[PDB]
Amino acid sequence: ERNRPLSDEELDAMFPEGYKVLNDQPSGNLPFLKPDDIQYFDKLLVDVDESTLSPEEQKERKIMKLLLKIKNGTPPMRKAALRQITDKAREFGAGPLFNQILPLLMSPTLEDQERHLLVKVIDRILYKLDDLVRPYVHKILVVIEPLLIDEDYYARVEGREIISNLAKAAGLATMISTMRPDIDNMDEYVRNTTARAFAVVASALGIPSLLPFLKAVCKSKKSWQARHTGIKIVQQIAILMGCAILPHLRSLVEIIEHGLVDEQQKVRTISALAIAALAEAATPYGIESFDSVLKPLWKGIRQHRGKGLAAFLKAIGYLIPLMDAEYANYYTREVMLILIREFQSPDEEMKKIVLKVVKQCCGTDGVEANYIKTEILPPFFKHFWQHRMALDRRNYRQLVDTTVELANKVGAAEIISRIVDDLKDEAEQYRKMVMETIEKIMGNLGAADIDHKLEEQLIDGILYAFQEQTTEDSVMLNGFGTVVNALGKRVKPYLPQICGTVLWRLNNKSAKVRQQAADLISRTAVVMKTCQEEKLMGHLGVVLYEYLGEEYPEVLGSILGALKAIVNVIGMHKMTPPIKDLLPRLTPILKNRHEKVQENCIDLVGRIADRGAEYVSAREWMRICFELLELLKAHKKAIRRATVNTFGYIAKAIGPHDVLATLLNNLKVQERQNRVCTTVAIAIVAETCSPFTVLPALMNEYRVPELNVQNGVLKSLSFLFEYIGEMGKDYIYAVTPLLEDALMDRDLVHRQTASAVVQHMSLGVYGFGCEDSLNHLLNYVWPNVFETSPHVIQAVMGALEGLRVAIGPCRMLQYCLQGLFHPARKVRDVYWKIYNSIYIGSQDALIAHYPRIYNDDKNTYIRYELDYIL
Amino acid sequence: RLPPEVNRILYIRNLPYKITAEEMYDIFGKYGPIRQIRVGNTPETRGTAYVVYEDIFDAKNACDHLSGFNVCNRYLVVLYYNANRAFQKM
Amino acid sequence: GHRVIVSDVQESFIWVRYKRNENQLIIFADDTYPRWVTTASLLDYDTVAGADKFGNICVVRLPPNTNDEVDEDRGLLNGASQKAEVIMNYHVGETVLSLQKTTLIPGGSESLVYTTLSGGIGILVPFTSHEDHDFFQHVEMHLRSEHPPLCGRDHLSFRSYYFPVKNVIDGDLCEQFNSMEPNKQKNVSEELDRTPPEVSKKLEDIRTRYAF
Amino acid sequence: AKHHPDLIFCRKQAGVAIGRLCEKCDGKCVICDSYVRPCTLVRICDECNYGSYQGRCVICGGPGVSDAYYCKECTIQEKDRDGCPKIVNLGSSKTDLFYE
Amino acid sequence: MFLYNLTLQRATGISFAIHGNFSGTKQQEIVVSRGKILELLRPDPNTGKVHTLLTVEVFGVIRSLMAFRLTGGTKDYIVVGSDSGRIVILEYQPSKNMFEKIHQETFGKSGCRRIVPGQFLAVDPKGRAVMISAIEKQKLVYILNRDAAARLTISSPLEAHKANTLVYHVVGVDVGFENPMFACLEMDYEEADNDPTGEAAANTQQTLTFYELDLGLNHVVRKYSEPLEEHGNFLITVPGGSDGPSGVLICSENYITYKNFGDQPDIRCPIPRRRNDLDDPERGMIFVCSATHKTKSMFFFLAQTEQGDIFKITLETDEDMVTEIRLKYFDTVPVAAAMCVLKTGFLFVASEFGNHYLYQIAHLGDDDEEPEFSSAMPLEEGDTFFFQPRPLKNLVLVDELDSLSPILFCQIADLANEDTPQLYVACGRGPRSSLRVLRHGLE
Amino acid sequence: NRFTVAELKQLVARPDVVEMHDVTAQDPKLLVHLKATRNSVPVPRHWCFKRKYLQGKRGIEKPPFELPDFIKRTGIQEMREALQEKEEQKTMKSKMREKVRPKMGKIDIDYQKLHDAFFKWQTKPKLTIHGDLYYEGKEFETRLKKPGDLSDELRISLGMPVGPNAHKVPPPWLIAMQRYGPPPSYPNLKIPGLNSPIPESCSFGYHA
Amino acid sequence: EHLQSKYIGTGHADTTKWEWLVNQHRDSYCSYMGHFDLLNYFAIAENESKARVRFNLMEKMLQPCGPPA
RNA sequence: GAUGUCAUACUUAUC
Repeated sequence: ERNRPLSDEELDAMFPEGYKVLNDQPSGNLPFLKPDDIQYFDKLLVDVDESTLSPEEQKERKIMKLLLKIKNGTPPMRKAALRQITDKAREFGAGPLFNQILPLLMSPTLEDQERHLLVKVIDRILYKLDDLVRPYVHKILVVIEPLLIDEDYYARVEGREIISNLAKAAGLATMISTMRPDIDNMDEYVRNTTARAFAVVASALGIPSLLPFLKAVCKSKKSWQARHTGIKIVQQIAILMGCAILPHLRSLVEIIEHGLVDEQQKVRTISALAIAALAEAATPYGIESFDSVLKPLWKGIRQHRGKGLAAFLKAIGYLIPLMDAEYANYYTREVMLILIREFQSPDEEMKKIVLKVVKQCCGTDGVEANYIKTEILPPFFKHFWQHRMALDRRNYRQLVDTTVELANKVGAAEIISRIVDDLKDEAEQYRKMVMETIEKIMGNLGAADIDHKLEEQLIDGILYAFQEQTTEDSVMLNGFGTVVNALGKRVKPYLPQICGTVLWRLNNKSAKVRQQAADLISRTAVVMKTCQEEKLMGHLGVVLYEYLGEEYPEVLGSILGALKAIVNVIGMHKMTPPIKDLLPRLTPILKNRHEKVQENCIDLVGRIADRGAEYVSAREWMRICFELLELLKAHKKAIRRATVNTFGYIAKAIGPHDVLATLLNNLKVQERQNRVCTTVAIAIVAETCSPFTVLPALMNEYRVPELNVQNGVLKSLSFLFEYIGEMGKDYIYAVTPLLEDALMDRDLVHRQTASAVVQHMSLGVYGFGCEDSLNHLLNYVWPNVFETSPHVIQAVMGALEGLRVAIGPCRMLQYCLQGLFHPARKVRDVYWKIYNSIYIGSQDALIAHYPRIYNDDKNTYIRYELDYIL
Repeated sequence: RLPPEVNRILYIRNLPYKITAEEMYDIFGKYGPIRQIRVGNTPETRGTAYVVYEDIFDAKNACDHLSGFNVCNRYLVVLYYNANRAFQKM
Repeated sequence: GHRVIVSDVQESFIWVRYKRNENQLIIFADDTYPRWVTTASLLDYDTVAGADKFGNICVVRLPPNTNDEVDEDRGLLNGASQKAEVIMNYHVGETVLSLQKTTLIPGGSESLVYTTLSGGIGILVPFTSHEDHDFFQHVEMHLRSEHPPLCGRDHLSFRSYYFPVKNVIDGDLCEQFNSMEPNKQKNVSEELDRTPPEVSKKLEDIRTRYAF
Repeated sequence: AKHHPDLIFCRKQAGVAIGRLCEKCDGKCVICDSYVRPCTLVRICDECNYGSYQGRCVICGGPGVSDAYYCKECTIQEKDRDGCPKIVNLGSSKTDLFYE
Repeated sequence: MFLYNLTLQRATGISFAIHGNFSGTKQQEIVVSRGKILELLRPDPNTGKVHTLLTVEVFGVIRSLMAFRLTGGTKDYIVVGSDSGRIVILEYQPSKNMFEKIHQETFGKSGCRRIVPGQFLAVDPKGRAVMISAIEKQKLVYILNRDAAARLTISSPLEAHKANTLVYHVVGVDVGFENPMFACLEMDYEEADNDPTGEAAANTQQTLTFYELDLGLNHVVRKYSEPLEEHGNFLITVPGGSDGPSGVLICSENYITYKNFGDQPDIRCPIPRRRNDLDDPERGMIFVCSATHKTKSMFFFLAQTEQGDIFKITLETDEDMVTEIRLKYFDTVPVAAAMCVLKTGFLFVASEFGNHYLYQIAHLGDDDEEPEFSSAMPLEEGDTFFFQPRPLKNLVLVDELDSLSPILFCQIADLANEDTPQLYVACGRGPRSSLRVLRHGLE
Repeated sequence: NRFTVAELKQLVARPDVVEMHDVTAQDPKLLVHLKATRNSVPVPRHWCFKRKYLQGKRGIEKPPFELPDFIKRTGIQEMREALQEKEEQKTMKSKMREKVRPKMGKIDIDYQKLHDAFFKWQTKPKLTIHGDLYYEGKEFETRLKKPGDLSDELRISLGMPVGPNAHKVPPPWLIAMQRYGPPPSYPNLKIPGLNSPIPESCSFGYHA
Repeated sequence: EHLQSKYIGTGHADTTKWEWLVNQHRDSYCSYMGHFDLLNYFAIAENESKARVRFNLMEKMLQPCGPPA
């Protein structure tokens, strides 16, 4: 739809004047239905005509009709349909809702967004349908089963959350009764999905809640498929819950020790995988509970060869750090020959298991460095350092971790002398993996073991890897920066050879090469000040001041970041691109619509306002403060946090008299993320400078007849009070009539802003003797607790939590008095919530503030201990 | 995976009036084949242009690589095409 | 003098006015904060200092109107009409059983000596000028942040456990500046722009003038 | 956080593992989500930081950069004496924007 | 008005008292906690008096304090739990003359509530773990470790909470090179509060639950739970391992019960009361302290009842099991909160009401002419143990530290016709009450 | 099960706090004991309404803001009003031309005057007690007088100049008080000319 | 729901007066057992020591108001 | 005063 070609008339109709060229609709306003989805919405094309022929299930057709607004409708229409389905989930019932949601999600012509919307509708209708989806548990579990084994992590997390919500809503007996015929199924993928769902239900409902059922499923001797499914469920529960199965490790080990003894090799491999998952989950733990599991594992690893021997070797490598020093030394002396013999294995899974076990086999004492460098490192370099290992991510990350472990155990120089030959290869993935391994060796160990005969070769390999980059990955620049930080003063005959390559890469036909050169100059900017290189940095700054005319914005943002790094690494008033010829040069650069470039320009403007404010004639700052209001309303969450600091620095430099009027004039914009940012900038300007000078002006913005300007002024006052804290004791009497008049307004947003300002004044002036203004604010905020809005209720709860800590728990108990036994339940629930919040805030303070209760006929409630006096 | 705010057409604001069609075709055609380009020839619409591409992904890559491009002495901005915002003058 | 301060064991202390012509005693002043005070002590003609069994000590101050000419049915909230206010409240940790405003040393000033049930003895002295009180408050705010207690409890949350503190300066936190490290004392003196012997003399002069 | 009402914390037993924050949420609080006046660091639980979950962000969940800490309004209101403020489940937040 | 409150006289009524080598030398030192003040005294055997070396203000309500020594060390660290929700493990530095806080583990909120831990604090005799239990439905176990820079480190606190179960006391059983065990007298109040008939509250006696913290699984689980026929008031751990009968005896109203589980039976012994004293018409007598001592030969317990009769009890056991428990009335002492039996024959009794005493042990054991009783004696018709009152003959008073707590009334008067005024106050409770006049001058 | 209001008023010691809705609750005695406590605060009256306490002042006129004396004594309000009057007359071209070359020094009054108004000229507002709650009609109920004294508005409406001489300063209803006698509802009321001296009691009434 | 199960003594909208009175009595007993000043006052008011007062406060924790209704 | 469709505006330093 978005990539369909259009004619000339459709292109001409979408352009205004003044430019020179160089039935099928169901019931009216429903969205367009797919031709393959005319089966679930087949009853919507005809008219309803409700006249003595409308059963209850036709109302379920309306539950389909809102589904027609939920699948491919408008996002406000989808939000309205989701609200109508969540507000009427109990009245419509879970039966027809499940009967309409089950064939919709099981369609073979679905999409990712429709499946995500169906999962969101199933999760949103799961809170109101509690204890009612027990017959519909299997119909939801059969649809949520392939979602956990999906490729996307977000869909798997949503499926796990839906399975946890179904296990919390259906209890423990229904989930065990529904998944009981789903263990002995003929399909292996359905059995694995049922085992994963049972492991998720055991993780969401507790380990002893499903421990005897899993023990009975594992101890039953009827078929190998049920035992394999139980072992897979135990392995998934051990891999999902890391440190949660640590008190229940013995009960899992006693069930896992019964396996790996039958004639079936698949059940033995599943038991070995479950033992390896239990060893890797609780580590270092389970030393005494795994004493009866190593004796069959060593026999299975020494008597046979294959996938089961590789699983036993992986289990031994996972349980070897979980033992003592002598036990690991005895296990490592008898497993190194089996690891060296399995280095030439043609299988990829056995090679991955050997690469995973080699990282844990040499991680402590017992293994000498000479034998590991003589008989372990040449076969690991000849059998694992290939081109096919860099293709898969799991085969490359584990190999890089094993190389980092071998460099940390034996030595970094012996690995750097053998890994530098692959840096100038013809493969990009192998060169990136070698650069990542070199960066990990430079970050973990360092470059002190590298001599002068290898550092120049490593620098040449890093330059060849950076100069022959085809992708947009930042691994090579980070590796070069880590190598430069590890070198330090040893890269002194290397700065002209890097500068001649950085300057030649800035003039090219491509756009990513100049951005990569600017990123490499920014990453190597801190290595020039510590190496007594000031003329090269002054030349690079003068080059970057003129190289700001790159038409690519990704190169211009990198050049601005390199200029900011050069200004941070050097002096602000001692730069050959000085601040007098750079701050007017960046004033048209701040009006860019980019994300990273505008954020870098805002950071440079903030640095020039904080460190070089005496380099301007007090005129460009007042013009840049008007452009700072246009730098907000961006979906990046980085420029809006720096623009307030830049406005505060400009107000501290040029005086808080010109920026405050602009911040008050820009508060009336009627746009999201534009009024809160100006209020935060005004609060930062009041916190950086004197808060009294912005005190009457903040009292002036409430005088204008406008709701948005008054709400922005109240938010600015609340943010200034929250930024001040203990300094708000002198500005409480000036804000007390404004907070008294703002709480009596008809608008709920102004009342919530006044409650937030009262909460900030209570949390800031707590313990200063200002309880009279806090009580006067609480006496007006107490009728505001009966609101129906959740935001106003949260603001009233925050104001109550501030007044309980400021005015004392006794005043909070007196304000909440005679409301716990109230006849109206809508006020009694709020009073009970306020009493629970006051008890959670201060439980010991409610003893002395408790009221006197008379004794009853059968029970006594009079405190005779505190009533007596000596 | 693409946001619904992006489209095949992109608007440019505060453009130099002395720019020719070849420079605009070279600047817009760097990220992909450009289908059409219309420059403003009005005093009320000077400095703005509309570039429509053939591919949606190429138009998104062009709009991601044109916000704040280095041009002559003006602050040109690249934004997505909107039906309600383009007809604001009427 | 022509009045009674009836201290109740549960609610507060209530003031009653006695008439000369008649013989009635109608209460016209009470407190809204529950304290459950055990002992009490009169310092001025309007304010009254009391101490609770929980460990706190407060001072109820009369309003400046003080309408005592009441001849005699609803009040404000199930009580009297002239509700008194509190101007000072501090928690000491032990139940103060005796309090008396007197002079423990000749040539000094008046101070409230308090004896608790834990064997300790406290002395509350008012502030002469606002500058010395502001300096003592700044020294207490510096010592609460630079010298945390060994028990882990906050210094501001210790006196504000049951009743919140109001114009109460903890002398035990201010007197611990001479038993700390010299670098922290020099930093606290540079933060207040003074000398550590000068700060020690300013901390010891009030203790020598108010008590022994 | 306070923005998303569907976000729930772990509220488990906090150990000795200090919480970490990413570069996009550096300086912000865990409960109040404020970047002004930090008072006390955040204490993570044992299950929230184990293996690959060590050194991760408590709010977002990506790679950690700086140390996590609470503001003064949470330390004064005794909000730091509760359980571990680790976001485990993510509901209706940063999930539909990736698929669109 | 703005006032300032200073402390003229410090608190003298000590609430908690412990003993140990806090300085790190061969001599011992006493640590007293008066609720809001922590003091350190040096019981020097040359002069016999007590001299305070350090006094700090904790600015709170110290609920519990216990000194514990690590495995293979000389200095003992003090773990203190207060009204705040953080346990502080500190060590006394003789050079800087201050209590440097080594660690502070926060596991709850502030305020003296029933959910915040800090009320009961038990430590293992080996020095491997520390248990902090609240009044009801809250418990935690921290594992202390020794880092190779001679550093004391604290691990994550475990979870050992049990809902609807109140705890009256807690102690740590001795285990030589094994898992630490914490024994507590728990009481379930679910059936007593769910039954409105009122008969369920009469069969709700406490039960001794011993939880063994497993170091291999890194968790805390309840190992054993044995019911008791009487409501226990306090627990006293016995030294074991290579010493002898490792266990935890329980004290109750005229009852002392050794309930070492596994193989030893529960040996109960009534408390020997007075001969013909008219002080208990229908009431019993419970213990107030344990005061365990070991002079590298055997083990003894200097128990103190509600009257003040200090009794030295010694357990005569077999090589593996307990045979019988013997006790005898050692001497007469005032009622103290906690007693500290130090080395070289010294006993410090810090009375909560009155003055504190520090006596020297002259005749230890006293098993020569005293009519000592035993738990294996077939005595019927109640306790059948009438001990005669006698003055102090086995110990002699050496130091008498004066105190003023409890002070119920105090006045400032100048009735002595002096220049400086004097303060007339009260002290003591009951027979130990006295009127004390104090002046600013020196003795 | 649920008793009436008469039994709840006769059983409780304070029947004045008993309402009609408290008889159908789950605990009438506990609610009567909590409502008649010493420091308890009553429930607001908006819990039984249907306008959510914010739909009453819809068409009523209200002032925008009430500035205090310390904020109005600094000259910032008149400068802000002058800036708002000057900014309302500018067009879009005058607003766009002032963004590239702004004119500094908008008001530029003082720098220590605001600190002197916020620190030295600080005035305490009119606070209230914690028991005095707020309602919808609390801002308009300002009617909540003494025998023997008259206000200036009543003296201007009745035409009675208040003077020290008691010849015409008492109202002309004092002739009936002299002919008939003192009022029986106030025996302690003393009026000048009948039971009080005229030059001494110049307040035209005394309650002794 | 979960707040009453995690932190005991919070309460809900259907909380009776007997359970709230029992929770207040348990909180007062915990505050008397925790604070040394209240225990010293209870020991000076009676003739028993601190250990007997602590045992009497611990034995009264089980149903301090009586049987429920 | 409620219901169900549409529109406008507001809030939580949301992205």
